[PDB]
Amino acid sequence: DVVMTQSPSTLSASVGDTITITCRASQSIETWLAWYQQKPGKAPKLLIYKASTLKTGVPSRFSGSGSGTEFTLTISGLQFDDFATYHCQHYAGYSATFGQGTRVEIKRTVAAPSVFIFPPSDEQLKSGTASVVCLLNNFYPREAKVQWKVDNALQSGNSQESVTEQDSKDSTYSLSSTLTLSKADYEKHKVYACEVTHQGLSSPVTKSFNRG
Amino acid sequence: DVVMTQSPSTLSASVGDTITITCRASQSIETWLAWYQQKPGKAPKLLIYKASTLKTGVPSRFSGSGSGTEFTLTISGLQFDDFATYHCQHYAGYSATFGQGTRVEIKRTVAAPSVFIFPPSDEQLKSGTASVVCLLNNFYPREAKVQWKVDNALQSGNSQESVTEQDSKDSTYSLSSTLTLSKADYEKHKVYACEVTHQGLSSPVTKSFNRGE
Amino acid sequence: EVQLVESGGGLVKAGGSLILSCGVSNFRISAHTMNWVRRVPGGGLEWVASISTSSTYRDYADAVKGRFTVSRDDLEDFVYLQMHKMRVEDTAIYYCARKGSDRLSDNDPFDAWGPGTVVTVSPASTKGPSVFPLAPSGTAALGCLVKDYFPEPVTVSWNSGALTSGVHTFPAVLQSSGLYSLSSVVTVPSSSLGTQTYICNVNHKPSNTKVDKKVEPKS
Amino acid sequence: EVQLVESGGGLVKAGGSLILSCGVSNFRISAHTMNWVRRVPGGGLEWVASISTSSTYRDYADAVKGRFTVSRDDLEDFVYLQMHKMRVEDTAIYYCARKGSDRLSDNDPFDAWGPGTVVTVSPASTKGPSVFPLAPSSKSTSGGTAALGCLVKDYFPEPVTVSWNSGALTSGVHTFPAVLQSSGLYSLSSVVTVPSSSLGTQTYICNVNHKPSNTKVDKKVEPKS
Ligand SMILES: OC[C@H]1O[C@H](O[C@@H]2[C@@H](OC[C@H]3O[C@@H](O)[C@@H](O)[C@@H](O[C@H]4O[C@H](CO)[C@@H](O)[C@H](O)[C@@H]4O[C@H]4O[C@H](CO)[C@@H](O)[C@H](O)[C@@H]4O)[C@@H]3O)O[C@H](CO)[C@@H](O)[C@@H]2O)[C@@H](O)[C@@H](O)[C@@H]1O
Ligand SMILES: OC[C@H]1O[C@H](O[C@@H]2[C@@H](OC[C@H]3O[C@@H](O)[C@@H](O)[C@@H](O[C@H]4O[C@H](CO)[C@@H](O)[C@H](O)[C@@H]4O[C@H]4O[C@H](CO)[C@@H](O)[C@H](O)[C@@H]4O)[C@@H]3O)O[C@H](CO)[C@@H](O)[C@@H]2O)[C@@H](O)[C@@H](O)[C@@H]1O
Repeated sequence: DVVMTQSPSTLSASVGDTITITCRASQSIETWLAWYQQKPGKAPKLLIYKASTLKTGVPSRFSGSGSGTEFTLTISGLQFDDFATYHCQHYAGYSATFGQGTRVEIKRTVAAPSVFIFPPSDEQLKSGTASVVCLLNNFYPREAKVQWKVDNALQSGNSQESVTEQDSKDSTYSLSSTLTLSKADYEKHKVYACEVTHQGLSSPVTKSFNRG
Repeated sequence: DVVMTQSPSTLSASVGDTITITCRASQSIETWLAWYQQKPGKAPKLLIYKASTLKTGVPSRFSGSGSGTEFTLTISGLQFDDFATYHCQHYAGYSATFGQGTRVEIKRTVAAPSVFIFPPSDEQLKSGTASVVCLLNNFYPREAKVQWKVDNALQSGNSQESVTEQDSKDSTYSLSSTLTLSKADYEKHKVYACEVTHQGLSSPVTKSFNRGE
Repeated sequence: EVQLVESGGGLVKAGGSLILSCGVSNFRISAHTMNWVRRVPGGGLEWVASISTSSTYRDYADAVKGRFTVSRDDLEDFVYLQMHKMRVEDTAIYYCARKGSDRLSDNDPFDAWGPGTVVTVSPASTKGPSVFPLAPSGTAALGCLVKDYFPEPVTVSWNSGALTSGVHTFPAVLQSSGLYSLSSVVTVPSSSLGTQTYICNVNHKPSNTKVDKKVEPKS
Repeated sequence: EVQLVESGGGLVKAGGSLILSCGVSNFRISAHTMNWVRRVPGGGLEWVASISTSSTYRDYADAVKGRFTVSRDDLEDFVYLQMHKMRVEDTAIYYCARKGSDRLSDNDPFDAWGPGTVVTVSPASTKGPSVFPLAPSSKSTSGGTAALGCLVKDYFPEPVTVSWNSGALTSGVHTFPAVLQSSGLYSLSSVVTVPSSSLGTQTYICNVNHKPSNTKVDKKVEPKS
């Protein structure tokens, strides 16, 4: 197996900058390398093949170069449409391997998340289900960690998270974690809390409420 | 298109009897006919092909005959293992068609079902679901009809039925129909009723209850 | 001791799709015409599809043509059945059967069957969402939870589009029940919690469902 | 332009199976090597499988090898991916991609992609049942016979075995075949008829055993208040 490694994993920059993404192969792959662009919820688009050849339709601000084990993709003059994930691929006749992808996001100053907790509504509660929501509003960077504590007991396997894309106005992210429980299991405990760890915080911030 | 029709739809007999199942084709198919045995939850087994040829391994008590548009499958000396469904099939080079199937059951006297109705338990009710169960116990034959009425309104599409096979002791059947509703929808009505129609009854039996009592 | 085995059955919503595979043992499928048959809950068998050698002829029952497709893979001994635009009467036990005998003639019966795989098609093709309030407990946060709907998408506005600043509508999540759930939140000034009214408008076009729900700080 | 479209994604339990199809438009697959790639939730792409022209070479990633199978149908332009013994790390968006270019060489990139289909593998392979009583009602008793039982609902997978009074009660017991509910969970009910006079002395407990989750629940059924 040939192993492809991209660098960096996340590249923060501003519109108009010139950025470079590196792709390293564990072995020599000559010029059998391609670069793909992918946006959330869409299919990957082939940008470059044979290390340097631009596919018909790709803007000239994209370029690719390199050989052997070192390859680079350069975006000269980042436009708003260029913010996406970029994958390098070693494609063989009957197999292929990808890198981890490089997410190119809009660079901004670190912002702490505004944390809120929402208990389940009584209308939903009487139906038999309790959804406890925890919201992280306008933070940066994207990496955050949310843990649920019910009577000091750490929850696992009963919550789902959902993250927005970069806001066009403030270039921040927002996250929502939903802890779903049955009415009985919800009625069996008292204090519900979400503890949030993020680079913009000096320590994990805990938002809680007492059932009642 | 050729349509294959089996007769009867249900054939009741006793162990040791000799039974015949008829398969009728709308058009002449000569001897392009096969007979298959299938038991519940299992795969169909090929018994006879080309109208009369018994496949290697099939007991000699099975036999098939006929041609053109008339075919018969005869089991001479029914054993307990022979109680199953039997399908006749007209098989063409690149297509095929089956009959409706003939279920061979143990013959017994007609028995009326003892009907019972169960309201949803409070434990289930406060969790958000109300299951109302209707039970028809020990009836014969298998054909029965169960209709749900909620505040005299006939329900359709919110109930599921489940039938047992012939009981090894009395050769009867039992059926359970479950009407499932949300807690709100259950709290929105008063009287719940199961209406049962069966040949062993002179008239439909209705078991009902008022939500609360 | 010839054997066949199906895979891929399960639960499907009305109008959905489902693909079944069929593998074999102690023989090769290349020489045999392969068939898909289904046992309906009524008890009878119904011929679904047939594919000849070299895929020269592909035949379907009238009830499934234009919706089903049969394929074969002789080099690895596999048969496939795609079922699209599935109806409720497609609910059945699907068996994969072989046409053959001791000598291969031009028209032999189904001498080998697989155990079958269960395919259940629920009648509900769409479901409308339940909308619950996320009540505001400086700056306050409020919203509404749009839970248990199928399929995507769901659009959410605030105050018929008047309120746009500070609104975050999160991508839908697929719950373990098979239904989608999302939440839409807004940041507001605290002082506006008593005067300004907050209504979230949830539109689910697949079910033509429209729900307008307002959110209070609770008593 | 050329287009591809996947079908067959959805929810799967750990250890289950799922087959995906891929149809095309405005080109033929016969000349093209076809591939399956998946985007994991982490964000990166992962090559899953490849099938050559005429199905001569079939290659798989190590993480799916021995569990996945790729097939092609050139005469009707379809591609298939069987996924067996599915693991939770198989959760991804699966795209069916074409190997090709403006002119067909011996090694071209993936120039055409489908929109992808979501395949989610839940970690829970089994679920224990909820058992509720079907109590002998004040009015639902005719003659000298009463009926009682318990409803074993929302479990996965089959089977569930039900006894009464640790096996003492066998006469008159009917355990019905399981029903598959629209939620994907199974539901069953077990009933027994008993003499009415025995309602005061003899206690009635149904023992529900679901070995796939090894869950055992003994529930007693009394008349309501
Ligand atoms: O299909 C139902 C039966 O399937 C299995 O038995 C097979 C069946 O094959 C039928 C036979 O029909 C003929 O008309 C041809 O279509 C034949 O295939 C020919 O054509 C393809 C291209 O279409 C060629 O690649 C083949 O090589 C073959 O061509 C030769 O054979 C022709 C027929 O002799 C001849 O005209 C031609 O010139 C070539 O010489 C197709 O296979 O019957 C076969 C014979 O009984 C049997 O070997 C097959 O396996 C089996 O399951 C049966 O039980 C089913 O009823
Ligand atoms: O597969 C990766 C590339 O796929 C696309 O390009 C195709 C590729 O085909 C590879 C070529 O490899 C050879 O080894 C053969 O396997 C060939 O197929 C032969 O064998 C089959 C039976 O297995 C026959 O039916 C075929 O007719 C063919 O046999 C003839 O052709 C042979 C090669 O010329 C010859 O040796 C033989 O004697 C016969 O005359 C298989 O097709 O490369 C082709 C050439 O570059 C191209 O046309 C194919 O479309 C494409 O997506 C690429 O990007 C992939 O990298």
